[PDB]
Amino acid sequence: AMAQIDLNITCRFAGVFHVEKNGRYSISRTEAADLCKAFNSTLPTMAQMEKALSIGFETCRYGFIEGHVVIPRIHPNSICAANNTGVYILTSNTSQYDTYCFNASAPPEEDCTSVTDLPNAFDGPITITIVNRDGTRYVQKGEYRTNPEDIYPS
Repeated sequence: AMAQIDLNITCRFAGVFHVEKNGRYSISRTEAADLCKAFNSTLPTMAQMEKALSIGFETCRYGFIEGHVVIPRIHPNSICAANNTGVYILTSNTSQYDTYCFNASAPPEEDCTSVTDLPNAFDGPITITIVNRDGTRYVQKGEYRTNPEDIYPS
């Protein structure tokens, strides 16, 4: 396994945020749940994603929620789910995407407070870098993956 992981995280909108690993689609469904857990968060429900959308949350990236892979869209864009709007649900045959997460402690509105760590990561050997939208970035040593197939695929 690679000894470093980079995580780019968005601001939180009604608790919901987007996390992308390593600048490309690289998170499996099991990894997604674990990553959210390491942020003391959970995979958003569809209803939570609808609430975030209603206050301005959108991305141009597919990512896991509870039971689906989705992309939240407010403004139509020809290269983000083909000008569709809403919480767009994808069915394909591939496995890896980004993830969304929901934090119950976040405020109702948009919160761009710097995320300085993965508070619920555990001991391990990986240098994990968090990169916030404002460019503030932080490193820690640990692990968040609990599924050996995500770390050491057979």
